[PDB]
Amino acid sequence: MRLSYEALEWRTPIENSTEPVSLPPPPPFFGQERAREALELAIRGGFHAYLVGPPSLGKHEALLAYLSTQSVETPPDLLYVPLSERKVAVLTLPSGQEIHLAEAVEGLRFPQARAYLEALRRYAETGEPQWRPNLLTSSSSGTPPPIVYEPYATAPRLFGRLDYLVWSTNVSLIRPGAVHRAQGGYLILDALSLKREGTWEAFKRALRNGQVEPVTEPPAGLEVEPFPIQMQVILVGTPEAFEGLEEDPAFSELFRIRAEFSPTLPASPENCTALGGWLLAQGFQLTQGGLTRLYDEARRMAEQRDRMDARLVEIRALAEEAAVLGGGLLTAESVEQAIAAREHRSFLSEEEFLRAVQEGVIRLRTTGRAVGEVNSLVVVEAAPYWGRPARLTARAAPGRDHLISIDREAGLGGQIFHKAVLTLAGYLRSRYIEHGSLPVTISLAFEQNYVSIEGASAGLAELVAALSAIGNLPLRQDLAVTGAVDQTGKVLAVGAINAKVEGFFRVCKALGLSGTQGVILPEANLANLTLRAEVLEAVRAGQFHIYAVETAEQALEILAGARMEGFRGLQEKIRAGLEAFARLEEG
Amino acid sequence: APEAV
Repeated sequence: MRLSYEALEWRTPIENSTEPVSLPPPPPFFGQERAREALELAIRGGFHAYLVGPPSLGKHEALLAYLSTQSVETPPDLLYVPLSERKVAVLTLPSGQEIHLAEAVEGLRFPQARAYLEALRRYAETGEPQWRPNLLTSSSSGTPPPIVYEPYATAPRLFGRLDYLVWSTNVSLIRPGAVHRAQGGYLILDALSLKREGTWEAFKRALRNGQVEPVTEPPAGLEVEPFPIQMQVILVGTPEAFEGLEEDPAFSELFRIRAEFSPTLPASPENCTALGGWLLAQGFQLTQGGLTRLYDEARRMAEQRDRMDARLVEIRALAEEAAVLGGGLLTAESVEQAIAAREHRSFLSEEEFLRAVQEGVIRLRTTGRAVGEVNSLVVVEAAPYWGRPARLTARAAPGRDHLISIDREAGLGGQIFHKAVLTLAGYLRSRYIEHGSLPVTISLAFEQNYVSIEGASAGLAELVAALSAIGNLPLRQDLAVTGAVDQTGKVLAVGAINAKVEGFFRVCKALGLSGTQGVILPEANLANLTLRAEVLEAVRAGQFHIYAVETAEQALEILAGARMEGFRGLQEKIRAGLEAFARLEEG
Repeated sequence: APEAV
């Protein structure tokens, strides 16, 4: 099927583009129900939890805002008291009450402070010439609760430190760490940091056994008694950041509640609107046009007509660049130009590539017809992931049912690539049986490919080239091709469909548009097409053409300008080619 | 860089 401009258009229409936006801030965790409800449960039940989602989601910001709205009982006073001259314990009094104990001591009624006072009793009994409570923390409300985010999870920062006054030390030289500051509230840490600092095991011992040891230096140490830990820990990390941790059975035991963010949200008015409010809260001066463009780029970042990328910090970062281009103002234009400027800043490799193509240093065709040749479409695996066309040739000779992927034999093709070739072979053997095993050897080469290549998305291109070589069928070089194929010859979905399409358009444009150039792609990828303005208008101008297909044969018909049947059709020519190949092989 | 299809 041909995809009209109408079918291809996916952009949000803009009305009153320069009108300022005025909208209330959405609540934290908007469009992230799962994560919020998981977090809600964790709060309600006092469970430890971990927030998991890709980078740049705004997980930290969402977390701190959510915990900002919370209410707890005012935290107890927290102190170290000595139980000896070489021992100290961690103790809670009700709040503000340590200063009465401290001052009573400052002389020389508090039920909780018993053991400290018992051992507080023989200077007079031996003239024997360090003893006053060390306050760690105290606060005047549990609203908001204690919220301590320690991004750098070293032992001292988690557990506090011993200072040494020359060396001697005592209770008053013990400083607290994040763990102490988070009592009665929330401690937030990064999973990656716990690993990189090697403090995971000591962190388990604090949670599981209440061991919280101030960091020493390797003269003499105070023993420090364990105490019952009162805090809720929330870990933050990417899915990969948590896999080091999930292998330790201790992790799932300790952190029962997963709070997982979706990498995308439904592309809805309610999320567009929520995005506007969030941008306004961030301090941007936003126009309707600017909001609409950012909302659409978010859909395009997701490669989904019906979803939008949830990475609020990526969207904010693009908005920041747009703002500078609009002189402080976030307009449609400012956003289009900021998107275009990022592309330009990373365009050197494509400009080099296009120059090479224009010079013939890379040999590519975008017009005419040729047998056993097709433009397939690849993606360069370096950000920002430019698509490019790659010329693929198929050559058929009489031989013993062999399909040779030259790139995979040479060691450039990966496993999934190899699998795609074997799948085609399964198709061809089982499809053409009248001569027993296939009477041809077919060799496939990505012609000027000097690098490793991986994936199944060349399946369709390879199969149609093979069929062309088999039947001597001239194929259009003005349509590039992408798609995977299964063993039954159906065409399956591929990745990076926008980059692939846009990359062929870019070479066609650089060589001068013919007016008949285009791309053939999987019907299954229709939901992924979020093509850039310039390709859309070229399709609207009749200057470029997209075909969606469901089978390999459908693709071959478009390429060889004919139907499989109505014999004189392509199928009899393919059969005729095989008959010829079989005769040369046997007689 | 390595390439994906």
